[PDB]
Amino acid sequence: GPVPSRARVYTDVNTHRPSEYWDYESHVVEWGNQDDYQLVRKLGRGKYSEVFEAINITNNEKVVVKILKPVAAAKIKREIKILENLRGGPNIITLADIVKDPVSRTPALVFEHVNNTDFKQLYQTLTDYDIRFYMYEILKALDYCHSMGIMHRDVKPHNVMIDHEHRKLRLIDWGLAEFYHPGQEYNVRVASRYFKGPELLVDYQMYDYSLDMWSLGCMLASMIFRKEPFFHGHDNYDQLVRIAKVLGTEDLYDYIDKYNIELDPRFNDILGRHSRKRWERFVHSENQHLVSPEALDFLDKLLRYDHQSRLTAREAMEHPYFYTVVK
Ligand SMILES: CO/N=C1/NC(=O)C(Cc2ccc3ncccc3c2)=[SH]1
Repeated sequence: GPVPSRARVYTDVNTHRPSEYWDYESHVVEWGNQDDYQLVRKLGRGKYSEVFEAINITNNEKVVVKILKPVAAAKIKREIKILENLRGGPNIITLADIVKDPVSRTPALVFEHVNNTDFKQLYQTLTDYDIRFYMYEILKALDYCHSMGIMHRDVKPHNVMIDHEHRKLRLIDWGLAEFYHPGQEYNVRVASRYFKGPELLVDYQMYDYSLDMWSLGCMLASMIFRKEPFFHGHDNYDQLVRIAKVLGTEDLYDYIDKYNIELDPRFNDILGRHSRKRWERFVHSENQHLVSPEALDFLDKLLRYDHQSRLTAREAMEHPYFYTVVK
């Protein structure tokens, strides 16, 4: 069957920790007071939660209240434990409180409010310097969570709140996040279609932090080439075909060979044969200002089929693409 794989960094971070750190099921929640928060307006709804803008009446500060639905069940404890483990980390959303919602009867997470500018309006209007600056800020969050033994598993533009006026960024929505344990097989039904790594698309379960680096690569490609999204699949199968039209089929078949993966036979009639395209094929008069040799070299090292071959978050922070960003 498939050959096993391990992360090449932060491999055994959880194994050395007391079970209290990663055994989220045994965690005991410290409940705050629901009366401290007044709901102001509904912001949105996910498949597992409802999100509201609210006011913390004990300091008149704006907050966000995420009311979890029952569908989460046992997974609610995992999100709370991850948020508490990561609290204070660079560019990680701050969990301010956990209260019991009176109406729902399920847990409500209270977060610091970020005055965000919508990604459809924003991440496609940034200058070359701002793409580099915000990417560097997202990498600080990813290196922190990976160093803490956690994979986000849902990196995408909707999950990055940016206050552009204040040049501040937060990585949010830790509801799919998981603790990395070497040798563990994980669910491949994570991340959003356009940001799913090839390991998810070929049903390889022993993935790691490097999944977040593929998703980050997809975001970078969309910003530098001004294409939303970069890999525009119609479903999870066509998603892999879209990737193969760019990266080629030979390196895809080499990846499947290396990990001894059984590729779903439905790919035999749709993948075709493709060669890797040079990154300059995606450059045009509208996006040429955002493209440099350093941006293309960086993107090339994130968008690799072999998850073990992608840059780690710390290696990405060392890349020349970021030499122009004030540190
Ligand atoms: C389906 O989105 N579920 C979420 N998960 C989070 O962690 C959120 C956190 C968050 C944190 C700060 C915000 N600030 C303003 C608007 C939305 C904000 C959202 S929303």
